[PDB]
Amino acid sequence: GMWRFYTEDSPGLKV
Amino acid sequence: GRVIRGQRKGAGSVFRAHVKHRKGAARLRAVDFAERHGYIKGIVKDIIHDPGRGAPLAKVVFRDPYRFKKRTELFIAAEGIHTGQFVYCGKKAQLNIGNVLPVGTMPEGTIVCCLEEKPGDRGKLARASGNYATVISHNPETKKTRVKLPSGSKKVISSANRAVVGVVAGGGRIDKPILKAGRAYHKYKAKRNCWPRVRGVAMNPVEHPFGGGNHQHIGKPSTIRRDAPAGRKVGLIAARRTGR
RNA sequence: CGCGACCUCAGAUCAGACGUGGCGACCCGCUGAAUUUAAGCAUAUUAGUCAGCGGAGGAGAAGAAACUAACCAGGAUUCCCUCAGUAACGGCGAGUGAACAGGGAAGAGCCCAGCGCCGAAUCCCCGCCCCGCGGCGGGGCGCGGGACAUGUGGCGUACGGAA
RNA sequence: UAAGGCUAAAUACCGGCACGAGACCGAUAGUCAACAAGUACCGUAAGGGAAAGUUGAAAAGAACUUUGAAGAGAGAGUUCA
RNA sequence: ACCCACCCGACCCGUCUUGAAACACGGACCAAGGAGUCUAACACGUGCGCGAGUCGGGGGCUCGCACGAAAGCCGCCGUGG
RNA sequence: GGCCCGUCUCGCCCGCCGCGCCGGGGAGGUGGAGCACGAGCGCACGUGUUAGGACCCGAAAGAUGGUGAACUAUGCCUGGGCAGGGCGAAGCCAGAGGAAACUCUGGUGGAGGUCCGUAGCGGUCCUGACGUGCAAAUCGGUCGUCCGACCUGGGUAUAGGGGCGAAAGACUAAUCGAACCAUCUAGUAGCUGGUUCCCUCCGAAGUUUCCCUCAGGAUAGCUGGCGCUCUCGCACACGCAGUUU
RNA sequence: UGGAGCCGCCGCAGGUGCAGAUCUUGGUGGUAGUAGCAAAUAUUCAAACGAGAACUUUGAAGGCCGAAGUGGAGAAGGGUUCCAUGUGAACAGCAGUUGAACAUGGGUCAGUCGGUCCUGAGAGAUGGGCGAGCGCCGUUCCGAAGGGACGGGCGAUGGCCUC
RNA sequence: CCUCUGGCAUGUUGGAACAAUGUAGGUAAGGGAAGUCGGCAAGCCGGAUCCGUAACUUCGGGAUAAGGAUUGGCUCUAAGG
RNA sequence: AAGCAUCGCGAAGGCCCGCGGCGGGUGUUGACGCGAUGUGAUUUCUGCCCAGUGCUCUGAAUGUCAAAGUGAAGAAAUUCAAUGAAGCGCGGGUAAACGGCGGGAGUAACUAUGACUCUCUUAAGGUAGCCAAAUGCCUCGUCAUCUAAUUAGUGACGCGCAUGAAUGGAUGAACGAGAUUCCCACUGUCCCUACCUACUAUCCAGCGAAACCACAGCCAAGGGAACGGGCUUGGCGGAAUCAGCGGGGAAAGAAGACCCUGUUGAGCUUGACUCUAGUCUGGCACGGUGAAGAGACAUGUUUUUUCACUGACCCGGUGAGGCGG
RNA sequence: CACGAUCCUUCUGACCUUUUGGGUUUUAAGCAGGAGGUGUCAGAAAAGUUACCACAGGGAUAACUGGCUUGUGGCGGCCAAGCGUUCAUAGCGACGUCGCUUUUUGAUCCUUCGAUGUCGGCUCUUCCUAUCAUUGUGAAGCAGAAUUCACCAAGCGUUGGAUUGUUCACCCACUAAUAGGGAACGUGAGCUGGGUUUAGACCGUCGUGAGACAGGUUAGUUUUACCCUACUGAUGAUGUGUUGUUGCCAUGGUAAUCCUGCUCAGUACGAGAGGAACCGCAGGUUCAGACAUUUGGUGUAUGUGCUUGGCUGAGGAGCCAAUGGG
RNA sequence: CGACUCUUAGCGGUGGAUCACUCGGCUCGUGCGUCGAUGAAGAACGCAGCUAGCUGCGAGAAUUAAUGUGAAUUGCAGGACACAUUGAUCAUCGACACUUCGAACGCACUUGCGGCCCCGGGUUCCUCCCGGGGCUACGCCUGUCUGAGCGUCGCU
Ligand SMILES: [Mg+2]
Ligand SMILES: [Mg+2]
Ligand SMILES: [Mg+2]
Ligand SMILES: [Mg+2]
Ligand SMILES: [Mg+2]
Ligand SMILES: [Mg+2]
Ligand SMILES: [Mg+2]
Ligand SMILES: [Mg+2]
Ligand SMILES: [Mg+2]
Ligand SMILES: [Mg+2]
Ligand SMILES: [Mg+2]
Ligand SMILES: [Mg+2]
Ligand SMILES: [Mg+2]
Ligand SMILES: [Mg+2]
Ligand SMILES: [Mg+2]
Ligand SMILES: [Mg+2]
Ligand SMILES: [Mg+2]
Ligand SMILES: [Mg+2]
Ligand SMILES: [Mg+2]
Ligand SMILES: [Mg+2]
Ligand SMILES: [Mg+2]
Ligand SMILES: [Mg+2]
Ligand SMILES: [Mg+2]
Ligand SMILES: [Mg+2]
Ligand SMILES: [Mg+2]
Ligand SMILES: [Mg+2]
Ligand SMILES: [Mg+2]
Ligand SMILES: [Mg+2]
Ligand SMILES: [Mg+2]
Ligand SMILES: [Mg+2]
Ligand SMILES: [Mg+2]
Ligand SMILES: [Mg+2]
Ligand SMILES: [Mg+2]
Ligand SMILES: [Mg+2]
Ligand SMILES: [Mg+2]
Ligand SMILES: [Mg+2]
Ligand SMILES: [Mg+2]
Ligand SMILES: [Mg+2]
Ligand SMILES: [Mg+2]
Ligand SMILES: [Mg+2]
Ligand SMILES: [Mg+2]
Ligand SMILES: [Mg+2]
Ligand SMILES: [Mg+2]
Ligand SMILES: [Mg+2]
Ligand SMILES: [Mg+2]
Ligand SMILES: [Mg+2]
Ligand SMILES: [Mg+2]
Ligand SMILES: [Mg+2]
Ligand SMILES: [Mg+2]
Ligand SMILES: [Mg+2]
Ligand SMILES: [Mg+2]
Ligand SMILES: [Mg+2]
Ligand SMILES: [Mg+2]
Ligand SMILES: [Mg+2]
Ligand SMILES: [Mg+2]
Ligand SMILES: [Mg+2]
Ligand SMILES: [Mg+2]
Ligand SMILES: [Mg+2]
Ligand SMILES: [Mg+2]
Ligand SMILES: [Mg+2]
Ligand SMILES: [Mg+2]
Ligand SMILES: [Mg+2]
Ligand SMILES: [Mg+2]
Ligand SMILES: [Mg+2]
Ligand SMILES: [Mg+2]
Ligand SMILES: [Mg+2]
Ligand SMILES: [Mg+2]
Ligand SMILES: [Mg+2]
Ligand SMILES: [Mg+2]
Ligand SMILES: [Mg+2]
Ligand SMILES: [Mg+2]
Ligand SMILES: [Mg+2]
Ligand SMILES: [Mg+2]
Ligand SMILES: [Mg+2]
Ligand SMILES: [Mg+2]
Ligand SMILES: [Mg+2]
Ligand SMILES: [Mg+2]
Ligand SMILES: [Mg+2]
Ligand SMILES: [Mg+2]
Ligand SMILES: [Mg+2]
Ligand SMILES: [Mg+2]
Ligand SMILES: [Mg+2]
Ligand SMILES: [Mg+2]
Ligand SMILES: [Mg+2]
Ligand SMILES: [Mg+2]
Ligand SMILES: [Mg+2]
Ligand SMILES: [Mg+2]
Ligand SMILES: [Mg+2]
Ligand SMILES: [Mg+2]
Ligand SMILES: [Mg+2]
Repeated sequence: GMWRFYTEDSPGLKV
Repeated sequence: GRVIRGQRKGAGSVFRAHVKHRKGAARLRAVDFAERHGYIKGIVKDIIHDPGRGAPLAKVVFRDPYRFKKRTELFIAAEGIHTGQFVYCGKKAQLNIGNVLPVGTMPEGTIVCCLEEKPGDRGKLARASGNYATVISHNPETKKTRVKLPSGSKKVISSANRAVVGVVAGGGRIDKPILKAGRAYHKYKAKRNCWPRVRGVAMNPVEHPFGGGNHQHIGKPSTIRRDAPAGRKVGLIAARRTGR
């Protein structure tokens, strides 16, 4: 499937 | 975690010595009737350079005293040797430089190199570059002799065992600074894979006992038992006293 | 410094034989985990199990008691039923766990070393003849070799045996 | 009665050769595999590993005419279709 | 029962949830596949046979088994449970 | 009430081939999954509870045995490659001065992990392009380096708790804080998700105590099912209640 | 419609009923004739062939690569891609009269160019050692590790037994 | 950067337009970092000759420091074998 | 990285590999070497602390300390005794080993600070230096400077939450796609935008995907799992589409990396609990010969100590070439 | 209330049982009662770390928003002891008391953990008023000027910079004024990424250590729109028989703003110092809508010169150098 | 009515469910129970008139011989044969044959180098050269031959 986001992007990041 | 650099060296492979261009093992002559009883004469055909060795060697040609045949040897060059010199060797050899005679014969205060540690071993002690042993004193009964090595230890030895008179050639090599890393690189490239050496402190804590930490520190005492399993035996091994 | 016995060892494209790999359901010999269970886990358990290595046969292994028993006693091995989820083991927890007797399937018993007696009475290989030859055998005949006394063959082996 | 040895039988058998049967499955099932399947294909390699059965009784599988460069049609014909 | 009209009613299912139309998740659509099984052990309930007995295995005797790998029988009927 | 077995307490008598540290009884308590004119055995079906892949699907892991260094890491062997400029180190020459020591001036010379800068090697910034791309990391401009710890082909060595690492836990065939392949394996899950026809009747719980128990079990409770024993609207009733007196 | 088997009742048996599982396999929609077919300056005119030309070929013109090449030759890798003739179904993200597509045939000639021989880093048998074992270590180390040569002698045969 | 030898047909298509957004290039009056986290981005600078060159310094450097001037075309002259 | 500095080792050795071997790597090596650490050119320095944790040195003078061996009683299993290795303890050394390095009071003829004095305390009590630093909480520290204006920059100050000497301190030319601050120049970075070019987007011929999708698709308020496209009450609603656009679909992406639970894991650590390769020591075995003597018990036995010997065993050398008489 | 199961150990008890072919004796095993303990007390034997991290799940549970609440923050009343030379209330207001608000922060845990992109700034629209300025007014402890207090009122405004990632803060400068707020703490398929908040590293403190630090520092990938709707513009649609024309207007939208100078006037007022206002006139700010005569910008008319390197043998005429340069 | 959209039906497409078949599986059982240096299993390369794959075979290569059978084989060709004849075709399979690797065997894996005996061309044993044939692995057993040792003896 499509790539979408990098492994260390982690889209909705809320730490 | 990992096997640390050090442990890997024993396995060889990458840490084996580089030995293509080395000219030969740098031994004394083998003992025989001639050397044992009289003296055999041999000429120095050439002096050489041996890669990964500070000292220079000397191709020294004898005549085999049993077959019509001119044998040749690689002595470690005592300083003051030249080509087209004669090198005499054996019990009835004269006490000049570049002249291998048994320690027993030569007097106290005699400076020697490529000394046999055991009789017949073909030259084991004091054979580096500017190095030499000194014959201290003889014990005629017991056929034994005392010798002061380069390290400062005073070892006992069988009077029988031989050594070349004079110091080793290529002295003072360690006086010149290296300056360049490259000049170090080229030194150890002729020898073995042991150079650009990473400090254990820099490593993560899987590849060294000292590794890890949020500060490059050791964190445990850098001295250590020599009843220590290979892996921990790192830092100052059984350090009697540690400081300046 | 010879020649000759033997003894121990070599070398042969010496004569003639054999072994080597495969298969691998079943079988024999080692080796040998961990998931797992215990509501955690380390002993235990999973399990002498999977994987690993070796060696077989049409079957293998086992087998003619250094056995069971404690009876008024049975009598090689193997297999089935039962004994028995028992006696026992076990952080006596989880769990594990046989045997004897009894009834069946089948049923078969033997040979050496030794101890002894018998002219080594024994064996292998050569070579010539008669038969037989697609599982190399019989009979005869050879001062033809060797093996063998550091022990071959017959009798004989605990149920007793020999004379 | 140990520290030597042999021994058929009842017993085992998801490999092999050759047979028989079934309250089984019936082509996304049943073996990975009803078919040119350990095939094609992938992976450096160890290894992984498919899909895919059916015209009709018989090929009688559409001569011939015509449109079109042809593929394609329109009539004609075969067939119980 | 096919379509259309009108009035009234009427939020999308499945699901976990005290509480789902939910700004909770699964679900574009259709076909086919697709999940409480089998074995063992116990327990209680129920049906049948026999009853201080009951029992069947395991074995054996009766057949080349077409149906049978059944059916029948056994001072084995009871070693034994 | 009684009997049997254990156990205690108290007591008095019997028995004989063996008279004894023998054997046998009695009365009264008390432990027993006991007896007190038997109900089991076999088979079949159902429900429940387990052990098994165990309703179906689901880990992160763990183990055994093998395949890879064609990428990349590092060593070794043998080959190949690196315009044009700048700076101008030692050495050398001349001349001038110096009383000597030696010093100045002009040349020559071409040193260097030296500078600029091409090919090569790299990959700073634009947080530029692209971002279902040309591309599972590419493109442009701009940059770092460019005689050395330089770049590079082939050969060869090192293999998985192992290698290799100028050290980033980096790299080891798009995979690395433990590679890949097959097996053990349907690994285990107190946790997500799902779980297939109709009608009919009954119909809950979230409270109890215990638990390395608090997203789970156990045990009581609440539910259903199966029943049985009796009762009498068959002129002819006893007992029971989420009352009241 | 289809063209060969199928049902009722009484019993027995089950791999027995689907809407869901980001379920499995196969198929089809809306999105949509949409996004898109924009890196590296460039095309134009005529004729030919042909059913048919923006794209084939020939000619003419204009352009680029600009000897660190978009030129001419090799290594590795590919494996017939090479060359010719024919086809226009499919493929070559428009087209095609074209192609590395498809179908027919053709095509690689060595004493001297390379493999081949040598040793390199290394790999690796035997002896020896270890090893339950498949094996491993080891490569000069715990080896009786040379089968060759010359000259002389003696024997044997093959040859104008002369040499 | 331009050309010959040799090689190509603009990199998987064409045509017609010349809107917005973009991607890639340019230019801008007056001001000159007021922009922004930040001169990010772009722009200045650039070659050679001739002058001229600071602090500091490990006395090597710093150094193309900084800061200036000149540069075309044509016709001659002189100097180097 | 050079430079500096520690540590081990004279080869039956150090360090290291390996399941095993009279195995192997360093090593074709021998201290100007091999191995193990730290720091990080030059310059200039490198203070004190050996109490703690490490490391190491010595060892019958000696607490404990195992198996075997020795004696003891016992019918025997046995128990009891003495004996006693390393290691612990005991005693020295070691900081360029891990590391560590203070707190009150009073005091100077204006005040203030405090040279000075008093204590209490450690193993010393932070020395040289250096500083609101990449280290300072308070903090936008104070003073200066830089600006019209400075939570920024620089220079000073030092009271230093919590600086500091090879855990290196202080420095420092040259260098840096490193981190800041200011100035000159230059500029569309901005005031404040405009115009131009190419390739797109746009329209056509030809060709032609994807993600996503319960149904769908206008709002306000209400109530509702407390922010509705749908429900209630209102506003309202007109085919089919084009180019744009980024408000909303709590849009797409990926069974939340955060957080918490799980009796689910891994990587790493150590004073966790349980083990283990390795290593150190003791015993028995291969293990022999002779000499001497010495104690202990007893009135021969055991313990053996030391010194030889060589035949096992080991090592080295060699083409095993002259060995001992 | 002051305490503890199985297993194990220990002690005590009886002319006790068993210790297996029989017998004697040691030993061991039983039977029955104490004791040795599990305080997580119905009873495993057990330390850390992870920012290198992983898996199953959880809105049963935090870190936003949004709900409720409003202590706390903000804003506003009542009462009136006082202040205000005098006089409670022009302007204030103690001791007490009643409220509102959700632009503070807490409580809370309802929603979301098969993910609603986590601070600021920039950009843009709209809404509120608790009104800083401007319009019209009431008040004064309002002579004038300056002014605070209050009312109608949100039409129009409310800036440029220095430091800081900041919000906030402060300062400079201008101004009529430099009022305060909301919209998922408006606004990441709008940007940016300076900061928080992965992985690299440095320092200090803490930790034996791995490592930790709402302690400091530096380096660090910001994806997709072509769907629906919304909005912006663009064709069209049903009707009117068809077609054109010129028109009306339902409904939507909507816009203007504030200032300076002159004059009134050194006038009113005022002891003086100082010092207004209405009507006029001249202009400007911000905003809006146009336009290109002029000035400027652009310029590939590739218009016309000029020029570099090359290329057509040269002249001439030209071309190439991704728009050769100017 | 107009286009579009929705619904329903008819026909047509797309797609391949359902049903019906089954030279295949799965399970249970019976009998036998056989590989290899005389070269296995496996691998490779070859072989057909037209043949790629599968299958079958080995340079005698879709098979030879023999035996049984008794007219086909067949996609098309072509043929054979007298099918009153060992005789088409199948089956069986006892004779014969069986390329190269592979335990794999002269040594190496290039398909490279060899040694030693015999034979034909080549010579006229002249060795060369060419071609052909047969030997040339390791281990181990019985014997055989040649040997070794300051191993243990004897005689000289
Ligand atoms: Mg690190
Ligand atoms: Mg460690
Ligand atoms: Mg510390
Ligand atoms: Mg075998
Ligand atoms: Mg468990
Ligand atoms: Mg569990
Ligand atoms: Mg666990
Ligand atoms: Mg076991
Ligand atoms: Mg196995
Ligand atoms: Mg047998
Ligand atoms: Mg026996
Ligand atoms: Mg028995
Ligand atoms: Mg029983
Ligand atoms: Mg067991
Ligand atoms: Mg005998
Ligand atoms: Mg046997
Ligand atoms: Mg099928
Ligand atoms: Mg199918
Ligand atoms: Mg199938
Ligand atoms: Mg079907
Ligand atoms: Mg199908
Ligand atoms: Mg079909
Ligand atoms: Mg079909
Ligand atoms: Mg029909
Ligand atoms: Mg619902
Ligand atoms: Mg909601
Ligand atoms: Mg969920
Ligand atoms: Mg969904
Ligand atoms: Mg179905
Ligand atoms: Mg029953
Ligand atoms: Mg039950
Ligand atoms: Mg179950
Ligand atoms: Mg699983
Ligand atoms: Mg584990
Ligand atoms: Mg970018
Ligand atoms: Mg894009
Ligand atoms: Mg392209
Ligand atoms: Mg790290
Ligand atoms: Mg399952
Ligand atoms: Mg739970
Ligand atoms: Mg739940
Ligand atoms: Mg039919
Ligand atoms: Mg079935
Ligand atoms: Mg379905
Ligand atoms: Mg388009
Ligand atoms: Mg160009
Ligand atoms: Mg070519
Ligand atoms: Mg080329
Ligand atoms: Mg061609
Ligand atoms: Mg095409
Ligand atoms: Mg182009
Ligand atoms: Mg083109
Ligand atoms: Mg191309
Ligand atoms: Mg400008
Ligand atoms: Mg600003
Ligand atoms: Mg600024
Ligand atoms: Mg820049
Ligand atoms: Mg400078
Ligand atoms: Mg140090
Ligand atoms: Mg110090
Ligand atoms: Mg100490
Ligand atoms: Mg100080
Ligand atoms: Mg500033
Ligand atoms: Mg400062
Ligand atoms: Mg410190
Ligand atoms: Mg420090
Ligand atoms: Mg919605
Ligand atoms: Mg949106
Ligand atoms: Mg999202
Ligand atoms: Mg989750
Ligand atoms: Mg729990
Ligand atoms: Mg764990
Ligand atoms: Mg792991
Ligand atoms: Mg411990
Ligand atoms: Mg006895
Ligand atoms: Mg970290
Ligand atoms: Mg943290
Ligand atoms: Mg997860
Ligand atoms: Mg909640
Ligand atoms: Mg809140
Ligand atoms: Mg008053
Ligand atoms: Mg959102
Ligand atoms: Mg108001
Ligand atoms: Mg926000
Ligand atoms: Mg948004
Ligand atoms: Mg974004
Ligand atoms: Mg940042
Ligand atoms: Mg970080
Ligand atoms: Mg478009
Ligand atoms: Mg001209």
